[PDB]
Amino acid sequence: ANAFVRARIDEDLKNQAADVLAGMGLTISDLVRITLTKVAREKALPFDLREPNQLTIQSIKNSEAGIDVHKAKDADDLFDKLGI
Amino acid sequence: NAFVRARIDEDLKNQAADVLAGMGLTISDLVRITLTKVAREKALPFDLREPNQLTIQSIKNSEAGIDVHKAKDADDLFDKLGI
Amino acid sequence: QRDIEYSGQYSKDVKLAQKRHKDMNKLKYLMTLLINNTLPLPAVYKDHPLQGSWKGYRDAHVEPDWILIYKLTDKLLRFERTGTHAALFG
Amino acid sequence: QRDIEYSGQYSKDVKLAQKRHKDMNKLKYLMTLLINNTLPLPAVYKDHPLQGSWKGYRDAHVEPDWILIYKLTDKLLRFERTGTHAALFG
Repeated sequence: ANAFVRARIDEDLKNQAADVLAGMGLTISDLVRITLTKVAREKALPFDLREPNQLTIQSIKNSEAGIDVHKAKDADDLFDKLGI
Repeated sequence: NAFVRARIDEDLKNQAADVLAGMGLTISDLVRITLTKVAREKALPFDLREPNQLTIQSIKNSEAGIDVHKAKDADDLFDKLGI
Repeated sequence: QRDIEYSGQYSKDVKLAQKRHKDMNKLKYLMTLLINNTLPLPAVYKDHPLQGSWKGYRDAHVEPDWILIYKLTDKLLRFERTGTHAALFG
Repeated sequence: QRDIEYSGQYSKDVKLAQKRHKDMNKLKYLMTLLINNTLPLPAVYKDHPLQGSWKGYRDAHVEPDWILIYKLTDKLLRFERTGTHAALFG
């Protein structure tokens, strides 16, 4: 019936997160239960937990500058150029 | 060395662990990632909980035309709300 | 030129925020951005669709724990609820 | 009609998905919806703005761990990256 989540964590991160949560009436354990409940129900992660990584950001920066960007006329042309 | 320790239902723990294992993660990875986001943003992640009963009741009433009020513009609205 | 509505619950939520001495200008300022179709909202409001399948309903943050729920369609803006995460989702 | 683009990184990511035996119809169908101006996307895609301050960039879920990152403006649709959370965010 009752299990425990046990997770190693930086003590300073833990203190800061606890302070943020305490302002809204939550404990860290409340946040763990709420988050896991959502994951179990949706079979997916909450949105936006991490920033895009270096490779993704580099692709966005290149594309925004017009570097290594390719055009397609429509879906068929696009799938053909991508080989899918 | 510190730890987060939280009591949890065993079936809930197992289901979450299964979802996470499919993405190469443990529950403890998700705990660290989620607490990092909370700490950095000073806010919760979006959409952790469904609207509660009161919120759902209000939406259901409003969609049905129950207890809905009109305002002509912002000044009229603030006037009607008493703000 | 959207029609403006508010729910009965919204008026109650606003009165409660007032009694807690919340800064009513912050809420008013957001409401005005919405009424004037000054969209998209500034990033600080963290504006997003409401969790669940409530079509056109959206969720903006006046503060990290002060939320506004509203419905937005081409023809209508309705102020639905406002309060803490606990009061709206808890 | 929006102009259609894809990044060099996008081409590598689709080749990798293909190599990993992913079901390419799920991705192609979503790409077609975007090309066809099907907005907002069906709710099952959990479509949302990309985390961070990248203007016009959005994030849709082909599967819970298969993400498509794309930029969408009135004039442009660009397919930017696709892959797992670990490949795109990790």
